[PDB]
Amino acid sequence: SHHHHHHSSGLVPRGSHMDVVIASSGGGWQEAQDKALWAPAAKALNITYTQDTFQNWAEARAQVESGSVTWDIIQIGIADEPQAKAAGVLEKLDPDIVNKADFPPGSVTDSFVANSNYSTLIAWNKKTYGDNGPKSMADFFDVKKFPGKRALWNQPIGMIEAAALALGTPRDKVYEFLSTEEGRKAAIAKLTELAPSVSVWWESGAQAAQLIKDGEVDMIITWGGRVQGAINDGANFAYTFNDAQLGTDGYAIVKGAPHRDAAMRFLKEMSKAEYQKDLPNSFATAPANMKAYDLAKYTPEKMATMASAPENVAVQYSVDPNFWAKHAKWASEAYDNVRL
Repeated sequence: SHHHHHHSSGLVPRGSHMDVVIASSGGGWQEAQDKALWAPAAKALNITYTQDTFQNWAEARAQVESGSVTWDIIQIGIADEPQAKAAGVLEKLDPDIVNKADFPPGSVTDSFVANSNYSTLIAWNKKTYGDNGPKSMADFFDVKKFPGKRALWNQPIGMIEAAALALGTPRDKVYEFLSTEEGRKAAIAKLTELAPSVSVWWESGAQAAQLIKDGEVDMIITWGGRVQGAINDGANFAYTFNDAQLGTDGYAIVKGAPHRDAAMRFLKEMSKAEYQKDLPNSFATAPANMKAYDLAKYTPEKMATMASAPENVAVQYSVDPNFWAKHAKWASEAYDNVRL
């Protein structure tokens, strides 16, 4: 070349050239994955690993584009999977890595294995409705049957789909309905028709949870763990997984990973039921491997709270990250107009 590829850090590298590099968001989530999945799976395989942190998948794209791939396994969201797969950032995983049958629909791809699941669900104020709150997207969108203050996300994901389900669309045909210009317009028109009754467009889960606590909303579509966290904090709220959107977090191996073969062994191992079952012990999440439930032995009351539980998976629809990859531009500006 015509420039330095490396610079003299008078430091002796701490790890080994056999250490698989695994990265996530840092903090408690990374400590939780490490204690539950990474450290036990590594001890089992008799391999070694090092931890790194990152805030966006685009950082891995930069490594691939530059030819400086230092990470092996990256912890991303299913939302980022179509974009990263199309950009040549992710390595295609081995066929037998996992059995899709052990995981909810759309949570496993040729370049992505899920580690956890969450839900965007309907919650309501018991002070307003008691036990008789909205128990579907149709009920949530009915200002005649259920009058009151609605709170929606300021982002369109899960919201346009809620409008489509409200229009009578079956859970399994949500993205078939939204595949046409006619269906997309109908869904936005439904949001507009409800817009006057929407008192708040919440920005973050921390804000959403504080609103549930303070009794400022009559009903809301937010993340389950925020609603459940606030019921535990003392909020007089109730909720349902009926018509909720099942979301996914997981792992991918970076294209040109220095320890590609070892990272593959490590990913196959940490996805096992025996490691997955310990993930909710330290963090408010649901394991993606449902075989983990044979191992957890939770109470019926505990089970009803889990996003990935068979009883709750059956009443949900999985997010289509490919739909959102294709229509993210239209959706944003169409939804922005509804809020304003």
